[PDB]
Amino acid sequence: RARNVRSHTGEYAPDILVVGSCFLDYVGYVDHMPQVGETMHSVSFHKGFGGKGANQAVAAGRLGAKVAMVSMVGTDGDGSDYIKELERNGVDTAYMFRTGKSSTGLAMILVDTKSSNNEIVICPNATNHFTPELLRAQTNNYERILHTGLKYLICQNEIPLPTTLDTIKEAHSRGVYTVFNSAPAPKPAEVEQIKPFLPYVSLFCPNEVEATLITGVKVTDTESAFSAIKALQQLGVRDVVITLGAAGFVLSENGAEPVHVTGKHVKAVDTTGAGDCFVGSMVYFMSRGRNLLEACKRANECAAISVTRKGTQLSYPHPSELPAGVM
Amino acid sequence: RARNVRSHTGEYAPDILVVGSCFLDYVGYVDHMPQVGETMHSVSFHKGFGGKGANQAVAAGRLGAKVAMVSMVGTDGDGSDYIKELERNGVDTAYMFRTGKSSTGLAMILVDTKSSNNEIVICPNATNHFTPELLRAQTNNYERILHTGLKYLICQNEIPLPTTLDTIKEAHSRGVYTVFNSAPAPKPAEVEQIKPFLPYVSLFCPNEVEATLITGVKVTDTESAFSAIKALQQLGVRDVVITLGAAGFVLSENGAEPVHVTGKHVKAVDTTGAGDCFVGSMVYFMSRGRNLLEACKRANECAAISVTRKGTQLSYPHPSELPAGVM
Ligand SMILES: Nc1ncnc2c1ncn2[C@@H]1O[C@H](COP(=O)(O)OP(=O)(O)CP(=O)(O)O)[C@@H](O)[C@H]1O
Ligand SMILES: Nc1ncnc2c1ncn2[C@@H]1O[C@H](COP(=O)(O)OP(=O)(O)CP(=O)(O)O)[C@@H](O)[C@H]1O
Ligand SMILES: [Cl-]
Ligand SMILES: [Cl-]
Ligand SMILES: [Cl-]
Ligand SMILES: [Cl-]
Ligand SMILES: [Cl-]
Ligand SMILES: [Cl-]
Ligand SMILES: [Cl-]
Ligand code: NA
Ligand code: NA
Ligand code: NA
Ligand code: NA
Ligand code: NA
Ligand code: NA
Repeated sequence: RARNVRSHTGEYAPDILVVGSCFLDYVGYVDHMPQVGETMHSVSFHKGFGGKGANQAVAAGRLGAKVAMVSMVGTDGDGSDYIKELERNGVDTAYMFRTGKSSTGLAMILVDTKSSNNEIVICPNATNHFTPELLRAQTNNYERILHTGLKYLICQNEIPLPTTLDTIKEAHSRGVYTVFNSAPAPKPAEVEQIKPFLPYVSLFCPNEVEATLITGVKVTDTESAFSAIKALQQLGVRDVVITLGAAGFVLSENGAEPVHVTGKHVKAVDTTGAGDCFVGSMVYFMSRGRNLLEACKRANECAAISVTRKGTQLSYPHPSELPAGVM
Repeated sequence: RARNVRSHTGEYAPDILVVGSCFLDYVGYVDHMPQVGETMHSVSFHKGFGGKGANQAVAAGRLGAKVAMVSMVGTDGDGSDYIKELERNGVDTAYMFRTGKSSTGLAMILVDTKSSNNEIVICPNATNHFTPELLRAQTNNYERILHTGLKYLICQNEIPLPTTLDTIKEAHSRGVYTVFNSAPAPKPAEVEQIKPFLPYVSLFCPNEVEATLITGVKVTDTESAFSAIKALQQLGVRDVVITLGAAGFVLSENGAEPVHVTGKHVKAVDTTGAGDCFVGSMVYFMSRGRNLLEACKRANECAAISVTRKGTQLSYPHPSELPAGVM
């Protein structure tokens, strides 16, 4: 067994539960993108640990969060590598499910360094089998993973949507603070199904695009983002945060006047996974007892630091690396 | 340890040694090839076990060969998966090397079923570090892997060329029968380095293109294949076999009059890895004491069965599938 084991006495039960995606990133660096029919060699290759779910759990885990990952991987070596990597990043793996019928989810990523361009084929694989019915069957209808002591749920939109919406509803009904990062951007049919579950979303935390698609409010800047915030309170979301890249974020705690905090000024070398860093860091700081604005201010600093280095999860800070006054 | 362990006496020492490549094949099925900058999902995914070295060892292992794979893979789960798969296909893994500094070799393969076009990026990864110096350091200057019992070495051209050439020379100097399948096709500077090593090759087994590049004879058919055989005997190769796809193969055993045997008449579904199947089968049948012609007739039948099914190693025959008199 690679995975963690629960106690009979609930003594390692987490503060934060992440129900979402784990994907291996197969990154081939190419002199050119291949044309139809082409066989070519990479110049280099890098194996990474991705999926927005795992990225968020690892951002929190790296700052010391009592965080557990709930997901589906293979019985393959990739799954075993992911389970150990989560543990080395401070994430509990007791509720990582494994199937012998599917490979671990992965992204096949080609990077042209010269052109900086990317081609990506997502192969969710085992992730496609991470259904509400399997989740229920393995957790006694959510009782094994939604203990009384559970403070936060984080979901994204990189597993089957019904698993995301049913988990958010069940966690909200038990008084868990539910965080939903609607990434990648929901398609029109996904928006129709999300909208009725927004009353169960304690914190909705999209980027500009994702806010635009859910609200119909075109978000390009602060003023429009404040409109999108009001629209999401109307759809029944208690707390709203919208990230704005280098422009930082806007938020509203329980319908109080919006706030803009701008981005940190930093030399951005590689922004990959910055948003996942922001979300996981934000929830970590709220679990330590920070209010939403104090949490998001520090999450903004953590994400700024991540964009100064390559590596997605490898660019997420540990507490010893942070400048004084972040932790 | 997933890998086999050699015994103090060497009671499980192999008849056939394969020194070559192990690549995982990561196959993403797509509705269209990705354009520069595109992120898409696959319609389907398949993980296969490839690399010409491993393909040739597994063709032999599936028929019951006492074969051992010498290669480099990662300490990653993909390396552990390959080592187990080799064992399940009757290949000894005691001299599989593992590096913590590189991933397991792999091919990232995109297949558009509709257009039936491919895009392939080959990531040799750990294979690029499988050097003569590393091999000598790990095997006491080849003593550990070239024991007196050893009858056959098979090499290809899918690992650093100096590793392939030095292994052939050392094996042939010990009275091992050396088999060299110069695939993939040698580049002009690789042809120049190979030619002085041909006197140390017992059996050169190219396809038409490879025979063309090595000899300067334009090989397109039986007649020109026969010319290429003479040119190879002049460069000091003892036994030559040239495979001709659907037109079967030509050979000469040690300067004797060359022989043409045509292709089996079969419904070709997927020819992928047929050549590897032919080469591995051929050497198994010679280890059973068939002469070159008898071994190649049986290999031709094995490769013909393989072209009737998809899946590369999954299409290689077991002994129950072979007509009477082949085994
Ligand atoms: N150039 C930059 N400078 C400072 N902070 C940045 C930044 N880019 C991103 N951030 C920080 O990261 C947070 C999320 O930004 P964004 O949503 O662009 O991430 P992302 O993960 O979508 C980038 P990518 O599209 O490459 O994956 C921002 O709210 C901000 O805190
Ligand atoms: N269409 C066909 N019909 C019958 N036998 C065939 C065949 N194609 C290949 N073979 C068998 O396989 C041997 C090697 O064929 P070839 O060298 O084309 O395989 P290959 O692995 O290079 C095909 P691919 O280019 O798809 O990887 C032949 O000598 C023959 O025994
Ligand atoms: Cl496990
Ligand atoms: Cl990583
Ligand atoms: Cl799969
Ligand atoms: Cl790190
Ligand atoms: Cl091992
Ligand atoms: Cl396979
Ligand atoms: Cl590598
Ligand atoms: Na920790
Ligand atoms: Na932790
Ligand atoms: Na980064
Ligand atoms: Na066997
Ligand atoms: Na065997
Ligand atoms: Na086949």
